[PDB]
Amino acid sequence: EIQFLRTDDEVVLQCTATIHKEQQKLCLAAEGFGNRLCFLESTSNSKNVPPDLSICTFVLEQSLSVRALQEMLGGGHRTLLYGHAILLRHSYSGMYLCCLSTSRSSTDKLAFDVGLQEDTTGEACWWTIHPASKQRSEGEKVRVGDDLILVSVSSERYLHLSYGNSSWHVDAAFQQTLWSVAPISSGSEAAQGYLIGGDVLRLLHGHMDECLTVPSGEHGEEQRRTVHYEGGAVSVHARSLWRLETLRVAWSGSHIRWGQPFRLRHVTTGKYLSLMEDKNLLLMDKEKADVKSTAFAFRSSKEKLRKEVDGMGTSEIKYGDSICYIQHVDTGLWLTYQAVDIQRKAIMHHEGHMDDGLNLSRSQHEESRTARVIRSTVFLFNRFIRGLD
Amino acid sequence: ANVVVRLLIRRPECFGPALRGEGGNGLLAAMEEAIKIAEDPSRDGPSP
Amino acid sequence: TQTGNNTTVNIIISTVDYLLRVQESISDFYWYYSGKDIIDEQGQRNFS
Amino acid sequence: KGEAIRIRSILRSLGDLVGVISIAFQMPTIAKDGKVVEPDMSAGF
Amino acid sequence: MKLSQDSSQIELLKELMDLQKDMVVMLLSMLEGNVVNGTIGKQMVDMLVESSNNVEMILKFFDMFLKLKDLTSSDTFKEYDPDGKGVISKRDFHKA
Repeated sequence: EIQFLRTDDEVVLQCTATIHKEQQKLCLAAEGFGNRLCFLESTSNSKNVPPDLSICTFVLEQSLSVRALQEMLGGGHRTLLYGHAILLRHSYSGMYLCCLSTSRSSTDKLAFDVGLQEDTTGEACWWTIHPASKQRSEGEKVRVGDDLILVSVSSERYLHLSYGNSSWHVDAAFQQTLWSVAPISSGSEAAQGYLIGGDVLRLLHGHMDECLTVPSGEHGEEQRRTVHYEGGAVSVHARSLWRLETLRVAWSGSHIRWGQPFRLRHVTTGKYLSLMEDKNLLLMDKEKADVKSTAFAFRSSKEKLRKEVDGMGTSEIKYGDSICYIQHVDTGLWLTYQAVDIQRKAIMHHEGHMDDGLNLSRSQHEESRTARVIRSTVFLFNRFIRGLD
Repeated sequence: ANVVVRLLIRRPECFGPALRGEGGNGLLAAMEEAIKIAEDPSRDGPSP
Repeated sequence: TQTGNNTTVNIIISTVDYLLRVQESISDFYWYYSGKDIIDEQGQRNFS
Repeated sequence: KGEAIRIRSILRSLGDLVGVISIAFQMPTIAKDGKVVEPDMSAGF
Repeated sequence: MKLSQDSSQIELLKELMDLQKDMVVMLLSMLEGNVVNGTIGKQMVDMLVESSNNVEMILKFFDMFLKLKDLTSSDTFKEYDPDGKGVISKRDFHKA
């Protein structure tokens, strides 16, 4: 019943460290657009601030042996083995996570930083996994939930969580650091038009081709969080697309069950969907998000009528063909619209309109890669111009 | 040489009496400290 | 099993572990020698 | 072409190690001596 | 693959094939009275599909009628022979 890591699997690295007599668990969030460096995401707290899984996801490429060095002188779904040279790639971008001749960081006079690049050239383009304690040897298959130690093939340095300015940083050094993995998603199963958690998708209507539309920044001074409705060119473009994040870290990129509580985040402005006490949405910011405020569930039917998931074989929900209704997990209110005398205000009614069905539209692979590209580009652009202004 | 340097570099053992943080081995300060504490005074700090 | 004995030792698992060790050693020797072309006499004796 | 590049880079990374020419330049001996004998040294570089 | 190209090393090849025969005998001895829906057979077939490439490499090179293949080299070698002592050249062997 045990599971073994294979090639082309989506994994995430967690580290545990001691500070102020309490236990902080962090994930390795790598950004490769505004900067080439890497930082740590504070995923230790989850009932206060939800972490982001868009940048901490990592997908394997191949499992090479240390003695299998071609130096320019894959059968398929290969298993992972201890003491093997593993390629660490990035999920949303083509950045290949490996060490280089970087010496920009001199906080400890001995530790280096690891960068991101597209070219898989030179010798420093692989990592080797090693067992933590003396219970696993080299040669056996790596199970799920065990501890792995990562060391570069050129610097011979481990991922050390050194303190530079009483903050969190990632440094390549010699201090042993415990690292773990989590099976976010598998490679054996594909999308094939079925719902996959963590993706980016749109919410359309039945026949009127109508969807949510956050306005532009013409009134962002005070009423930025206000939302409205628009149809036509917005539906065919990427304005009504959101990325859903599961609360749990393990198996986040799996099938989403009915009634699963999660939150919706805007991929253009960068805000979380939430409901306030005055029957108004007002969205939610990253620094002041709340689990109770940001909690949404997918209801199979309008009428009210096992928790851990490890096998994705249900596929009960389908893109487009399946019709689902959005409902809160605590208040139980339903999304409703009022035909005012084509912008409409979102008001959470109690009974809910019967003719208010929601259709799930997913950006296909022809445009979804483009979709992650544009959302990353606009995020970096707006953040950098705000920082400059 | 390979195994000797790997073992020596695997753990930091050279204490640094003038640097900060992990590692040490700062010649630019330790050599000056040695030549200012050994030339005029004796092997001890307080010495005629 | 060693039913009559108070402490049980599995010879089978030890033999399997030794087989795994010698298989790994032979595979590592092959991976080292994959770059060469001619067989040395010492290589012949070790292989035998 | 003999894998020594990695170990050479590692040794170079241990810059303070690059800037040891100034360390080699100094001459902290002071021969002292002079006219009235003054033999033997005990704390000479 | 490596020992087949070489010609001056025969004892090493003999020892390798002896080890191969012992290994396959040992594998065969595992299945003696297994049930039809037995776990031993399932584990064996899971092992076999893991090393699919190696088994493809060894099995599909067993049918060359010579050079560690099925003993059937005399299909056309005996058809063309001046005396039958097997002292023929290599060009007729290549065209055979």
